[PDB]
Amino acid sequence: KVSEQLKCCSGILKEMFAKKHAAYAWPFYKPVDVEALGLHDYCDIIKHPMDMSTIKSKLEAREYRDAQEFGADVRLMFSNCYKYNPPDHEVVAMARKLQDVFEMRFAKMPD
Repeated sequence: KVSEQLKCCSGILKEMFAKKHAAYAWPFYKPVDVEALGLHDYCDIIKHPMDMSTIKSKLEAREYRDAQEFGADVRLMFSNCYKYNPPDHEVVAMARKLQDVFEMRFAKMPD
């Protein structure tokens, strides 16, 4: 039940990682590299970084009590992107495309 919803979450994150979505999902695969040129202020702006690899690790370590906790982290990931980046930045458009995939699957999780 919660077990079933957590399995659904794993499939969702699996699809997010799939070749199908790779053209827009790739910036979200790994933590933001705060040592990269231009990101020297990232941690000043973003208090709680999150990325898909970290989410994968947390699912695998059974650190989400339920699908709502999983969803919170996925949304945190997107919101950090919307907060930090200029609203016309290509990465914001990419985030939206990936979020469309997530929201549609997450909505259709049986309950």
